[PDB]
Amino acid sequence: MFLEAVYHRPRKNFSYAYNGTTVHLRIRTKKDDMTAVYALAGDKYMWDHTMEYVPMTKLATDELFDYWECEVTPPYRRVKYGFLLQQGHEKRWMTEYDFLTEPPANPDRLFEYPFINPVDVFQPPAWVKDAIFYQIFPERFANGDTRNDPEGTLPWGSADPTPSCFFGGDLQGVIDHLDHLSKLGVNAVYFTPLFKATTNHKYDTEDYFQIDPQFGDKDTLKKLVDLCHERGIRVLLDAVFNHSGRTFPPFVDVLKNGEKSKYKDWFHIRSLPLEVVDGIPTYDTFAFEPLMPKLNTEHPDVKEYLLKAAEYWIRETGIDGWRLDVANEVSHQFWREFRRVVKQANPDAYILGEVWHESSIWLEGDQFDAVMNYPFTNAVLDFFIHQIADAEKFSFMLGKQLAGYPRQASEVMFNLLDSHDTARLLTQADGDKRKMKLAVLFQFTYFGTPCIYYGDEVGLDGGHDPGCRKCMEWDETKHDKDLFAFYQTVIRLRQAHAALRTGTFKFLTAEKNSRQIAYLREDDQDTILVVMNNDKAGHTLTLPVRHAQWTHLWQDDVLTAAHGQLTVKLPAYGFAVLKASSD
Amino acid sequence: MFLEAVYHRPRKNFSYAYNGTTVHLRIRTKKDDMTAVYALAGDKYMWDHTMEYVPMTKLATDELFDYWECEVTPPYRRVKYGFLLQQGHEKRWMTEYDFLTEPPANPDRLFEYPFINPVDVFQPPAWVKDAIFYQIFPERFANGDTRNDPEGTLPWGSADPTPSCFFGGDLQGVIDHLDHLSKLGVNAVYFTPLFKATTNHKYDTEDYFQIDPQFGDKDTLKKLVDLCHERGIRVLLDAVFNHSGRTFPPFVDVLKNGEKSKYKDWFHIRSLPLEVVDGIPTYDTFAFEPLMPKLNTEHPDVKEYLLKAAEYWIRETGIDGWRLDVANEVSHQFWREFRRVVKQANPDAYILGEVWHESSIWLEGDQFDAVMNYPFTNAVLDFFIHQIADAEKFSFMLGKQLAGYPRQASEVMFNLLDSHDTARLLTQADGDKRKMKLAVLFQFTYFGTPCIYYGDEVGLDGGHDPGCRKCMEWDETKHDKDLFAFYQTVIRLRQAHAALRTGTFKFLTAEKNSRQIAYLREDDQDTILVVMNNDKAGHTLTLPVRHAQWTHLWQDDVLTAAHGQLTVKLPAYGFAVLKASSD
Repeated sequence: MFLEAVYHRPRKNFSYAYNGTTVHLRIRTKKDDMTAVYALAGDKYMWDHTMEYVPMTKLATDELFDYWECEVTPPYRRVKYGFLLQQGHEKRWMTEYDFLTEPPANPDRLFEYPFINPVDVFQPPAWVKDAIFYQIFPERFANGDTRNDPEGTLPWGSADPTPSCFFGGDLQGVIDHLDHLSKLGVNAVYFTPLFKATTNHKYDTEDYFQIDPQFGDKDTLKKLVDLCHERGIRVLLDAVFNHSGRTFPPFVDVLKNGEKSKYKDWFHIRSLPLEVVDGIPTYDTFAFEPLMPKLNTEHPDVKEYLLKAAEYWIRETGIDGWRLDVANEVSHQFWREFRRVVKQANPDAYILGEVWHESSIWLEGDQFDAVMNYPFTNAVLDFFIHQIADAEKFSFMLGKQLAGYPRQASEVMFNLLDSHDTARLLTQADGDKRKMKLAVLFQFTYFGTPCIYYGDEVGLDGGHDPGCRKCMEWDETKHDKDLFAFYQTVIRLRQAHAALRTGTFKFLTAEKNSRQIAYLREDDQDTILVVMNNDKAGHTLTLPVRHAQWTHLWQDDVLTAAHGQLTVKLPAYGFAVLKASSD
Repeated sequence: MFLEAVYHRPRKNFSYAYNGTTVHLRIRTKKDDMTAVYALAGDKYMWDHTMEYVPMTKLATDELFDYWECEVTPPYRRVKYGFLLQQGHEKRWMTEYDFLTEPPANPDRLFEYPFINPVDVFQPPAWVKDAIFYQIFPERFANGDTRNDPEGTLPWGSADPTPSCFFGGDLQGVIDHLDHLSKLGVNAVYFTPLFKATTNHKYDTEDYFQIDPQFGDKDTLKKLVDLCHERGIRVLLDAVFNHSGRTFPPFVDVLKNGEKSKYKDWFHIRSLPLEVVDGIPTYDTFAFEPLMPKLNTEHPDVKEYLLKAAEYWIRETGIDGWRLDVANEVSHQFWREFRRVVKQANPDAYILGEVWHESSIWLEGDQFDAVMNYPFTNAVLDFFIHQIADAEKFSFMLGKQLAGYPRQASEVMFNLLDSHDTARLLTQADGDKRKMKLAVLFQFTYFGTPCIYYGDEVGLDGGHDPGCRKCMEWDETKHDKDLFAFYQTVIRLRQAHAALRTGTFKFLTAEKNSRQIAYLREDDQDTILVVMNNDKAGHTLTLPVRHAQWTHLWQDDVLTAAHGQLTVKLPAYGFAVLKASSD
C-alpha cells in the first residue's frame, strides 16, 4: 500500500481547529492507491468510550497525491487519534510513530490535538469573503489636486508607457472618481505605499508617521476613507515594515555619524563606514538597494515605532487593514506582537502580507490573516495566459496548495492575478480580451478574496514595474466597456451568489491533454456550475449532474439549459465565459 | 525514483536556523532509494552569483526513510533553495511546487528561509547539555523536619509499597541529604509540584504563590537552592498552569456562588450548577477529576496570575527553570508570552514541558526549551526492558525522532526513562540490575539531558503512581552500591567526556534480528565508542574503525583493546556495560 507516501504533521494544514469545538484532519497518499481512510479519534482519557472513526473523504488530488477531509468535534474539546489508511480489504492504521497492523490498544502512541483553545484559533476577518478587492497605486491613479510636483503630466504611452520618473497621482483624485469605483462595484481597496517617501513607489519610507506632502494628509486620507466606509468599501495600507528609505531619520544619523551613531543597532551594521559604491551595501538592505536598509525588527524601540505606527492609522484613519509590503523577511516575532496590536485597535483588522511562496508558517493564526496568493496566481496565469499547463495540471496546482493551507485561511486567500510588482493580466495574454476574461472569471469564481489591479476594468496594457504601473486612463473615450461590463457582471455575479463566494468546489472535467474546464459549487439554496473553454476556438462538452435541484438556467443570458440526457450538453464558442446555476 | 516518498516542510525540523547565520536543511526519502541529494540554495536576488550545491548527507534512517543534513551559511542571512534528489545518473530537483527535470531557471519557485533573525532563533539554555538531571518527588524523599502531618511514617513496603495516602517528605530533608546527591554526582534537579496543595502529589494547587505549609516556605526553598547553586546544581519547579486544585480560591467562588460568581470565566463553564456526581464534571477539568478544573489560560487576569507566578519564584527563589506539568493542553499563546517573561526574569531559565508525544510544534523557539522525551524513552524501554524491539528497530526509533526535531532542541532533550507518572526502570525489568544498567547507560550515553528519578542510584522497585512514588530508603543498609557506583561512574563518565555529552553519533551494528549494539561519538580530541549486549548471555563482536586516533583503551577497567585486524574484536559477558574510547 505504497506506505512511504503518506504524511501527517500536527498543525499547519494537516491538523487545525476551524472553530472552538470542531477540527479538521488532513492526510496525503498516492493519487489512487488508497481505497478509503477513516479517522480514528476521541479523548486520550476514557478512550474506550469516545472513539469514533471519521470517514475521511477525498478533498483534493494533485499530481501524485490524495488528501483527506474529516470533520471532528471532540466531545471534550480535545482529541487523540490515528488514521485507517485502507485499500481493498487491506488495513493499516497510522500512529504518532509507526503503522500498526492491529487496532491500537493504547491511545498513548496516537496523534493528538492538545485542547481546543478558542484563542489560539485562526479567525481571519470573515468580511473579506463577502468582500471583493481592487488594488490601487496612489502615484499614478487620479490627481484631483493640481499641487503635486514639476515632472510629467498624465498619460502618454500606449505600448511602451510609463517610465520610472514621475506623475502627480494624489489621494484627492481617489476621492473624486470614488463614485466611479462605486459604479465598477467594489467591496474593498488595497493601497500601495503612501507614506512620506521620496519616490513614485512609496516603498522608500522617510517617516512611518506621515502621508507624503504631495499626496496630502490624514484628513484627505480619512475624508477618502469616510466615503469608502460610506460606499461600503474597506481599505488597506502598505506596511513597509522591513526596509526604510535612505531618507528615514535614524538612518541619516548612522550615515552622518558612522559608528558613534546612537541608532547603530536600529538596523544592521556590517562595516564601520556606510560606503557601498560598487562593492556591497555595508548594511543589510532590501535586495541590494542602499536606499533601503533593513530595519532591526527585533530592536525594542524599533518595534514600538512600527507597532504604534501600524495601530496609529488603524486607530485614527480607521483603515481596514495592513498589507505587508514584504513580510517573508521580517521577524516572525514582530509579526506575532503585530497582530495582537492591530487587533486591540481594530479586531476586524486585516493582516495581509506579501508572501509569494507557500506560507502555512504565517497562517497559523499566530501572525497573518492572508497573503499574496501568488501560488494560485502562478496557476491561472500558467494556464489561461501562458497556456502551457492543461486542465488537470490546473486542478493539480489547485491541490498542492488547496490542501497546503487550512480550511479558513484558504477561504480568505487574496487570490489576485496581477499587480504593480508584476506584469498585467492583459499583456500577459495580449489584447486577447477573450483569453483574459476567462481568467478574470476563475478569479471571481474561486474562493477567497479576489483583487482588481486598478485600470483593467477599462483595459490597460502594462509591463513590469515601469510598464505595469502605467498611468490611468480618465478619458471616457478609452473605455473597454464590454470589458468593464464584463467586470461589473462578474463582480455583482461574485456577489449575486454565495457558492462562488465560499461554496463547495468539485470538478467534472480536467482529463489530461485538455483545455475545457468545469467545476461545481453550492449552498443549501442555489447550486451553480461553471465551465470554460481554452480551445483556440469552439468545443462542445458532455457531463452528468444531480437531481435534487430543479433545472439549469444560463446565467449571463438568463437563458436555460436542460439536463436532457443523464448528462447536460454544453457548447463553448472558443473561450466560453459561459457559466450557469441550476434552479 | 520513488517520488511520492520525499518530503520537506519549512520550519520545524525540516528547515531552521541553528545560529544567526548558519542553517540546516533536512529531507526525507525511501531507506536506500536515493544515491545522493545536494542542496541547491543561495540568495533570491542575485541568484546567478550566490548558488552553491550543498552535499546533503545521510544523518539518519528509520524504517522506511532517509534523512539529510546540510550546513548552510547564507551569504546574506537569507536563502532560497531547492534540492537535488539524485540516483544513479538520474536527476530530479525539488522546488516549492513540483519536481523539475532541468535546473530551475528562476529562483522564484524555490523554497525559502525569509531572513535569519537572531531573535526568532531557538536558543535553549546550553548549560543543560553539560548538566545532568535528577528528578525528585518532594512528598516522599527526605523529612529533616518532624513537623509535617499525622499520617504514615517513613518506608514500610518492599514489593507492594506506598499507598495513595501520606508521608512527611519535606524540603529541609533535601537540604540535609544534599551532600548526598553531591556524592552521587548530580548537575541539576527537577522538583515535582511543591505549591500549597492538599494532596501528596502537589498537582492539586491551592495557591500558585505559596509553598505547602508542611513542606516549608520560600527561605527553606531558597536556603535549599543556595546550597545547590553552591554545589553547582540547577533546580526545576513544577508548573501546574493548566488545572488548579478544587481548593484554589477563584474556583471556590464559582462553586459557592454558582453563576453570579465573578470568576465565572476564570475557568470553563458548561452547566449552571457545579454538580458532577456520576454524570460529568460540569466544567473542563484535567482528565475527569472535578478536584482539578482547567484554567482559562486565555483569560487576561488568569494570564498575569500564572505569569507573575512563573517569574515570581524564578525572580526570588532564583530557581533554574520550570517543568510544565502538562503543557500539551495549555494555550500555545500563554506559552508564547510565558517564555518572553521567564526570560526577562532569567534568560538562562529552562522551560521544560510535559509532552509525551511528537512536539516539534512547541520546539520552534517560540514556546519551549525542551520536553519529556517520552518518544526516546518509549524506545529504550521498548528495547532493553521489554526487549520486544531489536537493534535496528532501536536505531530506527532513533531516526523518526532523531530528525523529527531540530539539531539544537534534540541536543537538549530531557531524555529520561522513568518518573512519578510511570513505573520505575528497575521493575520495568525486574531486579535485573544488569539489564537496567545497560539502559541507564544509553541514557547517559545519548545526547540531550538525562534525568535520574530519585532513589534508583540505590535501587528501588516501584510501580505506578502509588508504587513508583515509593518512599526513599535512607538506611545505609539498603544501598545497592555496585548500582550506585554504576551510576556515579556513568555520571562522572557522562562528564569525563564531551562526545557522549553532545558529540556525533554513528552506528556500526544493528543488523535486524540482533541484540548487540555499538555506536560512535567524538570531538576533535577524544573519540569514544560504546557497545552493549542484550543477549541472554555472552556474545563476541567484530567491527571496523578509523586510524586518525591512536588506540582503544577499555574505559571502566582502564584496560586496553587493540585495533588488531582492520577490525576490533569485542567480547560481551551477557549484558556488556562495556564501552571505551580510543586515544
